[PDB]
Amino acid sequence: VSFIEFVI
Amino acid sequence: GSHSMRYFYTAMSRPGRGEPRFIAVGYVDDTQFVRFDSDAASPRTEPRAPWIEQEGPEYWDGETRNMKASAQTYRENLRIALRYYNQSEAGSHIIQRMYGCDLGPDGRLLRGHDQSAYDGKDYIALNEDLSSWTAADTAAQITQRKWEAARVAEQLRAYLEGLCVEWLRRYLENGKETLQRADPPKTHVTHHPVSDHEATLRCWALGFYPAEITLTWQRDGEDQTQDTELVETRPAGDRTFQKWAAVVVPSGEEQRYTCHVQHEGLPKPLTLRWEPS
Amino acid sequence: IQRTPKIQVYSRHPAENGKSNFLNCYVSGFHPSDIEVDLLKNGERIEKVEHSDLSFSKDWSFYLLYYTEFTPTEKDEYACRVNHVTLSQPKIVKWDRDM
Repeated sequence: VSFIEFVI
Repeated sequence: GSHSMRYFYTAMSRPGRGEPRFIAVGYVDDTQFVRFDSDAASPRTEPRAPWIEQEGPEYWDGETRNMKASAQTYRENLRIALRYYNQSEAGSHIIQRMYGCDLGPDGRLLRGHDQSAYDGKDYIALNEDLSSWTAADTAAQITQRKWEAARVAEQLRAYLEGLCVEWLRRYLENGKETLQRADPPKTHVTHHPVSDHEATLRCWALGFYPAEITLTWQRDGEDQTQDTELVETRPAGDRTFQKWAAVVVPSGEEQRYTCHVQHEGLPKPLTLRWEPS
Repeated sequence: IQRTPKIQVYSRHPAENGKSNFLNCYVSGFHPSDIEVDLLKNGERIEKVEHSDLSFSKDWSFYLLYYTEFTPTEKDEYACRVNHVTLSQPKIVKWDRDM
């Protein structure tokens, strides 16, 4: 399962 | 043995040709199991291995929701990167991300990973402690400060030690007949004269899984590293891989050369020679 | 800033004339990801060609497998034609059944 993304 | 799960994300801007494209793939070891493409007619997380198909609608809906949201976040990240590098809105740029977990032979977390790149160059990486960051440049230091303030590393640590390992172990069980089966290489040596006094010996490995393999040529028992041509390991298209290694040798000296093959599917390393029968 | 593709052209199984097989063109080591790959039979573009989903290696360079079913013969020539921003003209790599 995938995880979330973060804004750079 | 040891196993890994990895997601690979690519986001590419294309000014004048719409919003950036986002592609995600997921692998267990050398087996792809999911994909997502924002340019698809109907973008969805889709299965790419037989053992993931049994996951229920909540799985596919949730992964699709997450990947769609990731695509939107990467569109913002591409805009931010332009500001961080003083770049114009006219060029095409790429952000890539790879993350996931490695398991040791006991099934416990060996280490976690989360790294990003901009235009093919390292940008930021989560350190092995799963608590601090290594930034490649002064732009990535801005991101590092932002992610320290938002406790991003702690969120990643919780995923990498928790869901990442738990789901990897589930995939390994559901896919055990393939993911937990090593296929050894089928090996042979071919001989191709180059001239009247030299010939190429080419050691072949075919049909093996996983992709990690070592092929080496020895002359009189000494490795010929600087004289061996070694092709990149390449996919056959049936899950297995292929590789070869070649040396040019003096005619009449062929029997002084041995090829050595190491692979997880072999009980013991193999030694082969050219067999002129 | 950019990396040019490595190209290998090969079959899924050892070639035997008259026996159906798969012709593969594996492009790797390139950046950025946009790339044009054609498989050729006697110089003509093969229409039914599939490719893998875009992924990349630990050094961030991309790789793709293009493939099509084919039945090799003694006389038919096969090749892969690759274009990429790093190339001033397309690169053609001929299939050699011993490579």
